[PDB]
Amino acid sequence: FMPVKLAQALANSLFPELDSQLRAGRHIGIDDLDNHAFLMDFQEQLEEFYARYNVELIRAPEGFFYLRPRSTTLIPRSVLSELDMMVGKILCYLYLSPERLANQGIFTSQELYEELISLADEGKLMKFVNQRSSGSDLDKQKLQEKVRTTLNRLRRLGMVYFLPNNNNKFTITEAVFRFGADVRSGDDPREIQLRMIRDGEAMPV
Amino acid sequence: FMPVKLAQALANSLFPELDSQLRAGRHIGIDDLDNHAFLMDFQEQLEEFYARYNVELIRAPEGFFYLRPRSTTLIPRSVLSELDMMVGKILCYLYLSPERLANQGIFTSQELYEELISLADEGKLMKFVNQRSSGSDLDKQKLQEKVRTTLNRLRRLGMVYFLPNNNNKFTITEAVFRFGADVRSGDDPREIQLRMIR
Amino acid sequence: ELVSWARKNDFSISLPVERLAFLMAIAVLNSERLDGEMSEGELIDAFREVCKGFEQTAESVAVRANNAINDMVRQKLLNRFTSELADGNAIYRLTPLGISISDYYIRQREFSTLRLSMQLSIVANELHRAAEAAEEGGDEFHWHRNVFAPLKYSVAEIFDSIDMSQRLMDEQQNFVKEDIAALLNQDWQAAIANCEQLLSETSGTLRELQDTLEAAGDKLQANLLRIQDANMGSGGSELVDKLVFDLQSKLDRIISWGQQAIDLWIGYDRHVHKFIRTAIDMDKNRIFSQRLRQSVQHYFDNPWTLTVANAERLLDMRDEELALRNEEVTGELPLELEYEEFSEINDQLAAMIEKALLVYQQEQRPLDLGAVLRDYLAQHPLPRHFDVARILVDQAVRLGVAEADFSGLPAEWLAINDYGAKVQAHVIDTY
Amino acid sequence: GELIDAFREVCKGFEQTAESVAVRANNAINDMVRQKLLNRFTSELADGNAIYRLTPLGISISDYYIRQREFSTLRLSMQLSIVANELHRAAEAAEEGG
Amino acid sequence: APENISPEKGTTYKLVRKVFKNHEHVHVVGLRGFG
Amino acid sequence: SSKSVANIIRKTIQREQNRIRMLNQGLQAVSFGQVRGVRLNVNVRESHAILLDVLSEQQEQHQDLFNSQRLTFSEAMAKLYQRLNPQVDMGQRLPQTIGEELLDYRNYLELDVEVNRGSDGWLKAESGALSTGEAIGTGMSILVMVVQSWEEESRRLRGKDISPCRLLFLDQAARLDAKSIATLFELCERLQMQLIIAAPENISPEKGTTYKLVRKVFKNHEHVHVVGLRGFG
Amino acid sequence: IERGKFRSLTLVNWNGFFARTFDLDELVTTLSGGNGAGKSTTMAAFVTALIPDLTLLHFRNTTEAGATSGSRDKGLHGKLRAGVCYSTLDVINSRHQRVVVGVRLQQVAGRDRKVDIKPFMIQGLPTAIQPTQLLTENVGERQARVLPLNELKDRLDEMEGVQFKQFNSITDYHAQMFDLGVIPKRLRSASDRSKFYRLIEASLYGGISSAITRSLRDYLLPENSGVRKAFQDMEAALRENRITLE
Repeated sequence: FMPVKLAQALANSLFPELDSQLRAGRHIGIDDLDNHAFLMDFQEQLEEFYARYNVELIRAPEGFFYLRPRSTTLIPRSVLSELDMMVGKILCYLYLSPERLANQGIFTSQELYEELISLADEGKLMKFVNQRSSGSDLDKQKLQEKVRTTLNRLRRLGMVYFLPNNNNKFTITEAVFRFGADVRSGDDPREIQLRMIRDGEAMPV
Repeated sequence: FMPVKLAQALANSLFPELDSQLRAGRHIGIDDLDNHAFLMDFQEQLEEFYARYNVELIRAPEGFFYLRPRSTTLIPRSVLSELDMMVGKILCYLYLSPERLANQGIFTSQELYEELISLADEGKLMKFVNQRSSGSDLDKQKLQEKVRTTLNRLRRLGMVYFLPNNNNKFTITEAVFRFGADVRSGDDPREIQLRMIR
Repeated sequence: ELVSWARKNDFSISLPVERLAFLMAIAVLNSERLDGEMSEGELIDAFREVCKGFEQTAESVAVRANNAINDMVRQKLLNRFTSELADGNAIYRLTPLGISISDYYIRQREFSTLRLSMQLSIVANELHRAAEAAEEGGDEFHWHRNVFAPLKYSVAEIFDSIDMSQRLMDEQQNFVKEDIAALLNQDWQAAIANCEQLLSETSGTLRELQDTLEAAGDKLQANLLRIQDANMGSGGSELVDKLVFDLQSKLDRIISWGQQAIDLWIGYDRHVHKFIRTAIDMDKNRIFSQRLRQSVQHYFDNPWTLTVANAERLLDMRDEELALRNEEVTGELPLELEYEEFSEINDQLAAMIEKALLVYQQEQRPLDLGAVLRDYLAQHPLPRHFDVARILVDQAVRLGVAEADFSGLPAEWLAINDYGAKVQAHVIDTY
Repeated sequence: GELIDAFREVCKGFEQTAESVAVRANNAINDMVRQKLLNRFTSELADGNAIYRLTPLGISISDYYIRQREFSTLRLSMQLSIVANELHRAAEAAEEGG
Repeated sequence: APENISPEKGTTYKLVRKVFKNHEHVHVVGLRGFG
Repeated sequence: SSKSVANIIRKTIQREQNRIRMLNQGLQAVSFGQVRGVRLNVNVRESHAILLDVLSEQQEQHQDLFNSQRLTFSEAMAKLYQRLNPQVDMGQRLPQTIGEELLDYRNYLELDVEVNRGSDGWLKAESGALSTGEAIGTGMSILVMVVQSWEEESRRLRGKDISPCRLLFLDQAARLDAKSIATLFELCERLQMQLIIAAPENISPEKGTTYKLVRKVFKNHEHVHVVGLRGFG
Repeated sequence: IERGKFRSLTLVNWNGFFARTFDLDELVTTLSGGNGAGKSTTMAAFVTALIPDLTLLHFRNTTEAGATSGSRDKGLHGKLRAGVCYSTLDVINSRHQRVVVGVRLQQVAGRDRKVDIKPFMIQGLPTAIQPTQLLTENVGERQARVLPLNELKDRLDEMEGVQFKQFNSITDYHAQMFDLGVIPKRLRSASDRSKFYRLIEASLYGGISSAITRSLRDYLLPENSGVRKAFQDMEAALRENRITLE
């Protein structure tokens, strides 16, 4: 009925955490460990197993895995927001950046917001939190709170984990590299985006 | 290793869609002939398979199968909102005995809307839309939009089956009894369901 | 309490690049100085040289040098001494703060564990000598000159020097961390071997330091316990206890850090370890880094958001939220609290009876329970009589005991009232 | 977790509130660490998930004032005795000429 | 009982341990006829 | 790994021994009955010292027990503890549980109290030899030493303007003797310590406030009548 | 310096206690009564108010311990009556500030014996206002009612100056209490709370009786995870050895 290795993987004690949290939109990385430490062992088996539900466990050249539902996906589809991709790219830069290695992977929402506002444009960014904003500090605080909420939602979807005693400090998954899907290759970001939407990996909101 | 019959069940061509809907939260009543029969045959293994997710595959006394999440559910839970809970009780109250005299199993959004407005207290209706509102037409429109949203949300869970058109008329499945109180011999369904709605 | 102490003290230490440079320069000159004394005529030239090698001219050399020297003096970095004969008519010297800043970088950061070994040897010798002298237990003055003055300051200084070595190891492990970080920035892939070698050698250094620490801690702890035992050789040795107290924790603390650092380091290593297989093996050529940065700078022109199966995680019936037991309870609110003199319903009469029997005790008067009970019970009604009798007996018997009890002759059941009540009691005679 | 409380106490006894306690404490600790006054060590189990220690520079600044400053000349006397002993021993060993 | 129950009815014996001339002893006063 | 486990356990035990002998100091001469002083004794238990030695230096020599598929790691530990030091031999409480207990370093230490009882010197404060009030005073002394340490530690963080509230409890105060109760009261007030004490009989009539409680059945439920009391009879 | 002082304890709708208030002495307060007088219930109610962490609370009495004292529910649910109930303590700060800390307890529904606990605190309450009166409304002749949290908030907000606060977490409850000099130690961590509860529960029992001697190790010696990690490393090595052997 099944290949030996696929049944082996499905029999692993970690397998239910993996399957369930991937169905719940969580994604695979250094954090989100229970869904990664053995999925490295059966990537092909889990991918062919998931194809039955018209969904694909996709690995980029990066070591992270994440779930993508087809158009005919049996498990229904949904998407994230622009600010989510933003915080995600900042988190990916943090993950790669060896300069902050001394942080040992632990990072604080203030560091995240500082890096985000440093790399990005404050006002053009803030246009999306609220359409009418014109540099009001109330909208800046709104953006900071929205960054906090997006970090929470990314925690729900396997990009970050709050420390047991600290919701202000967090550790990052390698699923963060999902956000670098338009930069994982030297091809154009737009043509790669077309290939993602073709492979249903990303869509504009 | 893995139980051989569990391998047979999971390899079953009907396993994918059934599993996906179960992850969604959709119940599987007797109306789903193929899913129901497959569940009846392979429950002994599928219960273990889902309990590995710390989720119980419960067959109700009504016979419909559904995934009860434990507190430790490995599939992070979403829940039916407050308006979803009361609209679900109103749906069961639209599926109980008295509806046979009024809608013969085929209901419309107007029936549910009228029952919700007449039966539910104005206080909880305002809690649904807003505490400051008072009977205004716009607030009623917002409440109706939320009613449609929760109706579709119940549709995703296989608790209401839509008639195939954009018009919001539908039938209600037996699984709706998860909302209502358990029926006892000699109990008036109206009395118990109203006491719970009250 | 120390908060206001500091607040009203009002102090500050700070150092721009030029000022800190001038500080090392003065320190080096002093290390070269004939008599260690620094005349302002040399300070001005040193400031001129450092600014020259820094190439800034805001104003005259004189004014800037004056401002700088005044700043360090006020910042408790220099001590000034007027002397008309001196060149420039003044002399200057390093303050201890300036000394501790200059040496922190210049004096060799001697991470060499042999410094730790010789320090441990010195500590063992001095500690044994002090414990020996405490065991000798001379007079109070001998106790002091052997166990506070030599012990306190010597052990404090060498514990602080050992901690200084620990802090130098701390700064060095920090340094290797920043150096690994920087090397990864410059070599990227090519830094892997260098980083791994640095981690290995740091681990070895930490292991040898831990071994050097544990090599003497246990015996030093035994020495401290010996000193504690000897400390009871003089009542006024309480202050010694405080040292005998304190020095233990310090020692333990040292040992604690000796392990703790490795516990941290070995963890940090693994992070570095994971990093190499979670950052560079996937970005071997680093191109992903610059491309990600550019995409961040220009994201909105590639508007895309990731697609997942996140439509519903697991929809379910909502809880019976906050449905609790309740009855809108009511109850008879307590009235004004009544008072009774410790069960006065019995204890007024307990005081009365204990007095009326304390008389028998005071005169050692023979107590016949039958007669006393009979005389007494008449004052109270029959339903209370039993309650009375117990209270009387619990008093009467405590007073002495009956001597006839040991004659072997049982006492009789003397009646003490009507209705048939009886008491078996020998006459209490021996109080 | 103790550094934050200490900063709160010192600012309290200084009575200044520019911003939240958290932000000011964060800025201050970062300033001393970067100023080579504190050494930071990440540790998930630790309270606040981090530990801190005095650097030798901070040690030499704190002790410059708060050490007894032992002006007691007996410290000088014992130091002179130690110097005489060690110097004689080293001169003796040099005369041994191994 | 340890006297925290000692009701009216029956032969009530009051056992009280004491040392009499170094002899361990328990004096016993009797009561009856009550109730 | 076995050697490392033994070494870390021994280091932890020694550190704790130092800390407890450290905390022992700073005790005033309490006058609970004949007990004129209190102290804490910490030592390694021989039954577990032998086991530690076997683990550190003789792990391999009983690897047969450890590789026994029938034995879990805790069961393996329990069985080894049965093999050496067979005077502790016990199997009615399951070997798994005894091994799990053995997985606690703190159990390995004997941790007892010595009391300066009269002029007899420091004697182990065994409950079968000390008057029960003396034992209660000893326990209170231990508790107050702990809370003294707690307060002293937080002395820096707290401003001196506030002296933290102090309040402990003592049920079944009837155990104590008048001497022990008076010593407790004097110690507590010297330490500005508040106390809540309970006894069947009012053993503290002349000190503090006093309440008496009586429970009555009433229409199928229960009520507690509280009555005040006053310092005489 | 004038150490702060606990003034009184109010037990509302407790098992056997409807609106009882005991005025605590400055130094020594004593409770008396024969079998089953409920003194342990009063001590338990106080300590529950002090440390509302439901997990730590497990009240086997000093004597006649265990469930038969009414503690198969951990001595909380069944030691309460059904419905709204209160446990509140007035404290005069060393700064001479009156503060009434308190906890609203409620029996949880179903066969289970869990208790819903909500901490709260009040400052600026007039010294005259007795908590018994504050926490009760006189409905019916001489048999007053007890009012829930929302009614208490309404009543207190209607009073000038008084400020009523509810803590979403026990941690902030204890932080505020400490800031008011109510706690000697900053129980920033649940472990600090655990050791605190150890000390109070041992004092409750009192002396070196069997439980106190047994748990003296826990009371004095902190837990060390180093031993646990070392043991687990040994376990993993043993497992892998067995695997290789087979």
